[PDB]
Amino acid sequence: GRGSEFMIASVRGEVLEVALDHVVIEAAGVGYRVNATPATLATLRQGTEARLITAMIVREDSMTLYGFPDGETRDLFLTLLSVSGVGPRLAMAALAVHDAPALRQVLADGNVAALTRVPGIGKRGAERMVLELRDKVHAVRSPVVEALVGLGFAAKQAEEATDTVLAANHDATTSSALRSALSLLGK
Amino acid sequence: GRGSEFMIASVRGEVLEVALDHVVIEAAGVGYRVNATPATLATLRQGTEARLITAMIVREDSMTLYGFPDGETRDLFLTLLSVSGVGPRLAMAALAVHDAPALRQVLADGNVAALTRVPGIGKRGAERMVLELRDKVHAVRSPVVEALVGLGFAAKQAEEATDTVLAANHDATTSSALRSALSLLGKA
Amino acid sequence: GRGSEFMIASVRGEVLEVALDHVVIEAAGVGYRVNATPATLATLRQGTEARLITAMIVREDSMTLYGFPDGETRDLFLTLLSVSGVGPRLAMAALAVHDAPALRQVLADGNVAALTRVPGIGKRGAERMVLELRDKVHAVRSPVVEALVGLGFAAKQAEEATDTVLAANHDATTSSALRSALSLLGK
Amino acid sequence: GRGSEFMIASVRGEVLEVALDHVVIEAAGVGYRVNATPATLATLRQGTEARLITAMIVREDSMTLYGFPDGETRDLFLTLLSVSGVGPRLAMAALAVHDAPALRQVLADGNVAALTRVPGIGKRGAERMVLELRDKVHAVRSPVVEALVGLGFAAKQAEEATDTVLAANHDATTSSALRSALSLLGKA
Amino acid sequence: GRGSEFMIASVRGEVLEVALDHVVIEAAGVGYRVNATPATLATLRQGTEARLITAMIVREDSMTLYGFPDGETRDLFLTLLSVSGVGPRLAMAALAVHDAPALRQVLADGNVAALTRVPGIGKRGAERMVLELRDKVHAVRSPVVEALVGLGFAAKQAEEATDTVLAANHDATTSSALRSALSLLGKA
Amino acid sequence: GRGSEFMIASVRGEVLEVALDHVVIEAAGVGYRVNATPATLATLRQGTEARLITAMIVREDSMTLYGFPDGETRDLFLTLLSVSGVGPRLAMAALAVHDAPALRQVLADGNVAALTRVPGIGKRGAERMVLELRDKVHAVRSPVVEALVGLGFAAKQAEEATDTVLAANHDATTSSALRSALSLLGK
Amino acid sequence: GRGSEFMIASVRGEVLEVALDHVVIEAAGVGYRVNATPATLATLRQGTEARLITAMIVREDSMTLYGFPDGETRDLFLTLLSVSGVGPRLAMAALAVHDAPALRQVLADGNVAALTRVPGIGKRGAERMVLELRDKVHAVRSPVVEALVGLGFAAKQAEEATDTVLAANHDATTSSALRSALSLLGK
Amino acid sequence: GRGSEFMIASVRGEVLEVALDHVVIEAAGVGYRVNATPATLATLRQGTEARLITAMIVREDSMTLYGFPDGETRDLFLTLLSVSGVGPRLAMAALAVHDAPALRQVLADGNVAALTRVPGIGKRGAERMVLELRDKVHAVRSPVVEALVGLGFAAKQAEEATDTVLAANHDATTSSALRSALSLLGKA
Repeated sequence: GRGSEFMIASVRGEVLEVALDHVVIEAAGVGYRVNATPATLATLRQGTEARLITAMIVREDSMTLYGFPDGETRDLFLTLLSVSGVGPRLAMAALAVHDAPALRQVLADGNVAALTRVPGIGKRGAERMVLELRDKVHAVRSPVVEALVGLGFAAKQAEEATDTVLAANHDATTSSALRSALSLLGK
Repeated sequence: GRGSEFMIASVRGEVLEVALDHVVIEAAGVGYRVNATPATLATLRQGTEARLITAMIVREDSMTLYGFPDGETRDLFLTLLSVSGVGPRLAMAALAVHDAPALRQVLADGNVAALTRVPGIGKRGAERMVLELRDKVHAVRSPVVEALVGLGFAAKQAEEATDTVLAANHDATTSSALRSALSLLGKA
Repeated sequence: GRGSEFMIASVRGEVLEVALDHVVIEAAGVGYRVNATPATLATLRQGTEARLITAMIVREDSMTLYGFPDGETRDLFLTLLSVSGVGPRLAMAALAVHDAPALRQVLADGNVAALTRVPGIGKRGAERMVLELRDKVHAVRSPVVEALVGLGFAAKQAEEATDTVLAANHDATTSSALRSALSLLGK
Repeated sequence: GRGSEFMIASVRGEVLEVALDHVVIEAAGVGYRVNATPATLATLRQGTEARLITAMIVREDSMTLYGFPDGETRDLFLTLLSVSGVGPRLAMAALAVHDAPALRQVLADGNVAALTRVPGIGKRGAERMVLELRDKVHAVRSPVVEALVGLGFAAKQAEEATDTVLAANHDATTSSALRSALSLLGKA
Repeated sequence: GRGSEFMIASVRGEVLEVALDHVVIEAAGVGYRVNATPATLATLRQGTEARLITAMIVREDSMTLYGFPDGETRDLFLTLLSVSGVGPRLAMAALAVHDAPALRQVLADGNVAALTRVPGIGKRGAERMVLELRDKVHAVRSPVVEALVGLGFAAKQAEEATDTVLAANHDATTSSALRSALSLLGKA
Repeated sequence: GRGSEFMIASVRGEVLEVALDHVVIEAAGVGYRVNATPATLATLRQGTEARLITAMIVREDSMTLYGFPDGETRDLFLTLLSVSGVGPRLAMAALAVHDAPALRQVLADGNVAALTRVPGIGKRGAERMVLELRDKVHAVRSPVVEALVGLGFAAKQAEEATDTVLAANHDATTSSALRSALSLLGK
Repeated sequence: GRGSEFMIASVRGEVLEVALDHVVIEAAGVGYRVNATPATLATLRQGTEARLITAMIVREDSMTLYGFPDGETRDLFLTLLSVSGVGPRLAMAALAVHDAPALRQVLADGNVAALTRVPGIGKRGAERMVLELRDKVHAVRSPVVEALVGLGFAAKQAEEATDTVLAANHDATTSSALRSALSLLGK
Repeated sequence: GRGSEFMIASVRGEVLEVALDHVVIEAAGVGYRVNATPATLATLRQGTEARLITAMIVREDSMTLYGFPDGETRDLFLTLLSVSGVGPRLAMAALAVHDAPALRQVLADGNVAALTRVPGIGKRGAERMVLELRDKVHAVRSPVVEALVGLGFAAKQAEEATDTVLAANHDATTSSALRSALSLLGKA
C-alpha cells in the first residue's frame, strides 16, 4: 500500500530563470517550473543546459515538480513524504536546511535537535520521523530480494528463492537473477 | 460502459536509468518514468534509444505510466484491469511472473494453479479472472463489427451491415468497409 | 458559466498507428493517442507526418484527446458536449455517423430523424439538442464587440469604442481593433 | 498557507493561431492554448516563434494556461487570484482593461473608480482588492530573508541569521547568503 | 438515467418560525428548515402543527429541504430541476411567482412571456423549458406501465403486458396488475 | 476492504403513501421515503403502522433508502451491490422481478436465463454475478470464530479460544462466547 | 450566489452533558452534539430540557452543529462565515470572546483593536471583516423589498413594486404584501 | 488543526438486534446501526431500552456510527483514530481485544507486546502509537486554560489570564472562570 510512482522523473533543458526556491528548465519548448533547495539551485547557471531529477506531485487542484541533483536525493525526498504530517513543502524545508548526506546522518544518528532546527517540525514530530526511517536510509542479492517483496511476496519466501538462483549461477546479473528468480517463482 | 481510452500510448527516447521495476525514457527533454516487468526491462540498455508502448493511468492523486514491448501486451494489461479487484500493481505482478504469451495461455487453458502462484491472487480470485476473460484473449470482417460495436450498436445489426458491404465490394479495406457501413446505418 | 478552455489544442507528429477509433501521433518522443471518427482517420496514413486539431478532456480519473481535421469541427465537438446528457463518446458517435457539414445542417434544418439514427440518442434527446443549438452553428466590427461583451462589457459602450477605433483606422485588423478599443475603455 | 506553485511556467514555439482571447503556441508537436489579453495578443504574429510566461491552473475538471509577456505580469496575475471572489476569468478581464503597469498603479494609488470600470467588479469589490494588495506590488538582505520566511522561519530569526551572515561576507550574493544562512540556521 | 429519489419526503411538526422564504417545522425535537414560496408560507401559522411535502437536496457541501403544500407541487418542483440550467433556487423563484396550477398552464399553453417575467430566466431559457416539459405535466392502466418503465423496460413490451393482464382479470388493482405483469416478463 | 456499514437500518412508523416503487413511512415527525419492490410494497397498507428493514446509501449528491420485509432480504440487496456494474437501481430491479427466495436459488442453481430476464443484465453480466456469489448465499462455534477472524485473527488461535470457552460453559450464548473468547486473547 | 440554507435549524431535548465548548441535547432518542460559546453553555443546566437555535455545516468528511441562544445570534454566526478566511471554528472563537451584541457593535463601530484580541485574526484580517459587514448587521417595507432581491430581482425594480402594493393596502401584512407584490411582478 | 467534532454523540432507544459486531438501537422510529466491541455488546439485551455514546464518521461514500458504554471510552476511540495508519476498523479491533481501562494502561505502561497481539498492528506500528499517546490518556485551573487554547490562544496567555481571574474569585467554577477569562481576554 506504499505510494511511489509518478510520471516525470527528470527534466533536461536550458535554464531560463534561477530563483531562490525554484528554477525554470525549458524542455522542448516548455518551461517547466521545478522547486528546489538553494543548495541545489546553487549549482545552476542561467543560459546553461541542465538536468534535475524530479519528483512529480499531482493533487486535485495542483500539479507540481520538485527537483534534485541526483536520484538518491530525489528518492530521499519521497521517503520524507511517507511520514504523515510531513508534506512536500516541509520535506523541501528540511533538505533546504540539511543536504541529503547531512539529513541522512541526522536521521540515522537519531539526532533530534538537528531536526527541530527545521521550521514546522515540533519536538514530538522529530521523534516520529527518526523512528519511521532510521532503518530506511556488486551486492546483487539484497537488490533482487528487495524487489520481489514489491511484487507482493514475503521476505523469507523471497530470500529462499534468491539464494537458490545464485547458488546455481553466481556470476549472474542483478537482472537475469530477477527473471530466473521469478520464472522460478511462478512454479 | 467499458473503460478504455488514455492519452500517452507510447514513449520513445533515450534510456536514462534501468531499474528492477521501471525505466526512465527521456522524450524531448522530459524523463518519463514507466513501470515494467523485469522481462520487459531485460531487453533495455541504458544510453540507448528505446520505445515502450505504454498505458497511462490517472487518478485524483496519481499519474502513472506502464510500459510494454508491444501493443498486444499493453492491451493485455488493460484487459486485466477490467476484472474488479485487479489493480495496476496486481496486473503488473501477474505479467512480471507470466509473460504475455504464457499469461494468455494460462487463462485460455483455464490454468488456475498457475494464477494462484501470483501474490495477491486468491483461489477464488483466480477463478473469477479465468471466467471473465478466457473468451477475451486481412481479417477485415471482425474489426469492422468490433468498431461499430464500440460506437454503441448491436452485434446482429452491425454484423448484417458489415456482411452486406463485404458482399457488394470485394476489393474493400477494413476502413472503407467501416465508412460504407456507417453510411448505411445512418440510413442514408 | 460556459465551459470552454483546455490546454492541448492540436498534435503534430508522425502517425504511428491508425486504428478504427483513434490514431497515435508521435510529437517529440511522445505518442499521443487521439480518438477520431473513421471519416477523420480515413485521411490518415501511417509513416506520414500529420496534424489533428484536438480537444482535451480531463476528469478525476481520465485524461483524453479527441482529434479532428480542422478547428471548425473540433469546435463543433465542444458545442455538442454542452448539451447535458451528451458525453464525449456520444458526441464522437454522432460525428462518426454525420460529418461536421452534414451534422451541422441536420441541426439547423431541425432534422430529428437523422439524429435518432445515432445510437444513444432517443427521440426526446434529439429534440433537446436541436433546440439547444439550432441557433448556435472580413466582418471586423462584430468579432470585436463580441469579445468585449465577452469580457463583461455592454454592447453600447463596446460599439462606441469599436466604431471609434475603426473610424480612425478603417483598415484595422480585428485584433488591433481589440487592443485599441480597450486602451480606450480604461480611459 | 499561500497558494503559489504550478508546473508549466512558460511556452515557447511557433504561433499557430492568434485569436481575440487566446493564442496557440506549438511546443514540440503540441499546440498549447494559452489565454491572454488583447494587449498581449497584440504583439503576436502567426507563423513566428514566440514565448509566453504562463500560469497554469488545474481544477478537478479543468486544466488551463494563462500567458503574459513577462514574469512580472504573470506574477501579478497570480496575486490577483489571491483575493477571494476574484477568479482567473476576472483577473484576466482586469488586465485586459488595464495593462500590468497601469493596473499596478491603479491599486497602489488606491484608485477605485478605475477598478469598477471592470465588469464583475462591484464597488465593495474594488475596495477589498485595493486593501488586500496596495502594499503587495542589488537588494540582497531582503530577498534572502524573504526566502527563509518562506521555508517556514520567522521574520526575527530570518533577519537575525541574515545580518549575521552578511556581516561575515559583505561581498555575498543573494543566494550564497541564503545557503550560509541555512548552514547557520541548522546550528551547522 | 433520470434523477428522482431522495430520503425525506415530508416533515410534520410544530411551526416554530414563519419567514418570507422558509419555515421551521419541529419534528421530534429537531427544527428542520424547509424553504418555500410565500404562497406556501402564507397558509402557515406559528404555534400550529403542520406538514409540508418536501424534496431533499444533498450536494457535497449542502443539505437542503424544499417544502410544498402537496405531492403534485413538490413533484412539479423536481420536474423543473430536470431542465439543465435550472437550479433549486431558480425553480423556487418560478413557483414563488407562479403557483403550481398557474405555472403548469404557463408551460402547457407554451406561454413564454409569463416565464421571462421570472428573474434568471432569459428568452432562450423560457423556450427550452416549455420544450422540455409541455408534454410532461382508477386509471390503473398508465401507472403500471409507468412503473415498469422505470424498472428499465420498454413502452411496447410493458404496454403489451399491462394490456394483456387487464384483459384477463378485470377486477384487478394497479398493483396486482403490476406484480402479475412482472411475473410474466421474468418469463415465469 | 469489503463495504458494509450504514446508519439507518430500519424505519418504523405510519404509512403515509404507498406507490409503485416506494413507500413513505413517517417516523417521529419525518416522512422517510424508502424505495421497495412491488412485492414488498404489496403487503403495505396506508394508515397502518409498519416497519421496513432498510439499507442506506449516501453518495456526494444523494442520500437514499431501500427497504425490505426482513434482514435476510436487505442483506441480499447489499450483496448484489458488491458485484461491480451492479448499482442500487439494478439490484432493486432484480429483486422486483425475483423475490429473495427465488433470486437466491436463481444464483445457487446458476440459472443464467432467469437473470437475463432482468433489464440491464446482459449475458456476460449474468455469468459474472453467478460466479461472484453462488457460494455467497444453534450453530455457535462457527459464528464466533468467524467474527474473530473478522477482527484479523487466525482460525487456529480463534478456535483454541472458542473451544476453550464453550468447553467451559457449553450452554453459552454466541455473544458471551465472543466476549469470553477475547477476554482470553489479550491474555 | 450567497450561501445560506441548511436543514437542522434547532434542537430541543434534554441536556445530557454540558462541556466547555459544546453541549449534548437529546432529541427523540438521539444525542445531538452542538458546539457553543461558554457564554451560551453558561445558561445551560444538565437534566433540564433546552433548545438551541443551530446552524448545520456539512462538508465531504464532516457534519457539525453550532448552537446559539436565539435566531439573531445564529444568523450572525452565518454572516461571519461569509468573510473568506473565516471558518466555523474562527467565527465561534470570536463569539466566544464577544457576545452577539458586543461583537455587533465591534463591527459597526469599526473597532479593530477589539477584533485583533481574537486568536487567528490578524490586523489585516480585522479590517477586511469590518469592511465586509459594517453595513450588514412594524416596518413591513424593508422586509418585503429585502426578500424580492433573493428571488433574483433588482433593488429599484423591487422598491417600485413594493411602494405600489402598500400605496393600495397600507394596513397589509409583511406576508400578504409579499404575495401581492409577486402576483403583481409576474405581470 | 486537530479533528474532533461530529453530530450524533449518542443513541437511546430500544435494542432491536444484538449482533457480534454491532447493535441496532431504535430511536424515534429509526433503527440506527452502531458498531461496537463484543465487550460492549455483551451488556446489551434485545427488547430493552439502552443508550450508547457514539462517534459518527462521515466520508464521501460512508456514514457510520461507533458506540461505547461511556464518554471516556468513546473519546479514547477518537484518540486512537488520530494516529495515522489507524482507521475506525483498526481502532475498534484494539478495543475489542483490550477494554478501555486495559488499553489505556497498555499505552501508558508502553506495553508493546500487548498491542502487537492486535491484528493489523505491526511491531513498528505499536511503537508509533505508544509514542503518539502515552502522554495523552475539582481541577478547574487546567480545564479552563485548556478550553482557551482550543479557542486559539497560547498557553502563556491562557494561563496568565486564568491565574488572574481565579485570583479574583477563588470560589469560581470551571465555566464561570472561562467566561470571565474571555471577558478579560477581550480587553473587556
